[PDB]
Amino acid sequence: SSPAPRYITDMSIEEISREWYMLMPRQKITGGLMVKMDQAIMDKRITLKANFSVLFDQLETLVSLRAFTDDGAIVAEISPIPSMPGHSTEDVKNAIGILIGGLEWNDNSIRASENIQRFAQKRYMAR
Amino acid sequence: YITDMSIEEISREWYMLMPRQKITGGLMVKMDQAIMDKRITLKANFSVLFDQLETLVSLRAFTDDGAIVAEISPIPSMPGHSTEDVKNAIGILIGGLEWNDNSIRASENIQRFA
Amino acid sequence: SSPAPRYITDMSIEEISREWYMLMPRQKITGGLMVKMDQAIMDKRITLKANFSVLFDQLETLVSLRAFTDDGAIVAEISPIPSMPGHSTEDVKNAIGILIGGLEWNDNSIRASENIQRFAQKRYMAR
Amino acid sequence: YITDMSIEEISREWYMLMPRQKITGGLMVKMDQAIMDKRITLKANFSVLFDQLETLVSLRAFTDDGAIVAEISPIPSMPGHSTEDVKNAIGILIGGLEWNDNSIRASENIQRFA
Repeated sequence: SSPAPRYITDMSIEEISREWYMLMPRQKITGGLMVKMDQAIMDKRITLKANFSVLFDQLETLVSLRAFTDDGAIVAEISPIPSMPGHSTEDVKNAIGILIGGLEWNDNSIRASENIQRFAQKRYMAR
Repeated sequence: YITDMSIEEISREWYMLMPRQKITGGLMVKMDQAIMDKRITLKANFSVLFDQLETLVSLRAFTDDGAIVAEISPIPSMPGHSTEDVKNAIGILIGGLEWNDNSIRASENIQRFA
Repeated sequence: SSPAPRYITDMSIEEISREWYMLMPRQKITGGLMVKMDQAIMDKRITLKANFSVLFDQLETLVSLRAFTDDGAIVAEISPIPSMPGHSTEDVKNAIGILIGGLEWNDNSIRASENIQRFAQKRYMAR
Repeated sequence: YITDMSIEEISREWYMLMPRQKITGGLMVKMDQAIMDKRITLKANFSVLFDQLETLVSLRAFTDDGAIVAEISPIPSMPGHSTEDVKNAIGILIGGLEWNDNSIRASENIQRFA
């Protein structure tokens, strides 16, 4: 196999480029990565999808991991902080851990894409 | 009759994480106390008698991405209300929302008729 | 009567000087006045007390108005913003209005001292 | 046996405006999701077996003014737990609280034995 960076995608160029929004914006920095999530989302199934480069079967550089509800809306993202030095593997694992932990606080159920697996009361209806 | 909102928008079910309500005259004001630091846009559907809001059917408060975070509407089983109730309810909602550092803008129709 | 400033008090020097705290801090500025309140307080009776100067039966300058729960804890305050020009009567009336409105959002019941009258689900028990 | 908390502190009833819970092993983690931007101090009462936390009775999270905003404690009807459950519950609580921009400090006893 080649030891050089190879680009892996879960997301199309629309999905990774999409402007998305948080009803209740929260964020956490870990190393060179920024984690953002919408604290309003609850009781949903959430799918993690990522675009990233690998070296030999292992994620090296994350471009973006985004969290999707079944309707295809984006509710969270892990992305590099531009002013920081490139992130470590520890940063990625930590970032995914806190994203999952954050989302499960609200009884969301998380699943990760195959690429990720391989290479890396609460509300009241008005009336 | 003025319609800032589509049928889908006024009919949409919506939820509050921290539900709070105030009643004024025949109007109920519901707002999600959990919402903070958002630009909020007020849109309303209501009748106009000559040149002033007469009967309010619904005023809903929207984030830039279209999430509903509050509503003023008649109490279903006791809907009778006045233009005064409406003015009061709006002041109440705007004050509630601004306490959580949200910024409010009203539709052109609301500014004009209310 | 004298037309010159006269000092009226609802609060002792301990009460007006007390450092106090907000579990959920909120604030609103109106003119030359700052209004702070603890958004966590609910379903309580709240008493407004103020120290201020009057000219002839009318409040002129507010030093501090503080909101007290029956146990004597402070849960809100209206006070002058030091960097601003002295506030107007309109500011005081507006500040009291938003304090009361803010507190009643949480089903608190407000009463005001005699001096003020004269001169001026929601939570779940763990388990 | 270590006691960061007094009898009053551990026995105090407390409430959440936005209640959230996670269970890990025999431990329940409850936290008020509405609390933000606070310095939070963790205090715990627990047994020590030689030189490590053995059994957790209660860990509670306090604001500077002594308000309780979260708790780790055994599920009353199924309290059996391990030192591992405790380490997990603490990571969970700290993460939950930090998501809302709270800053965490742990008692000297917690740092030492946990």
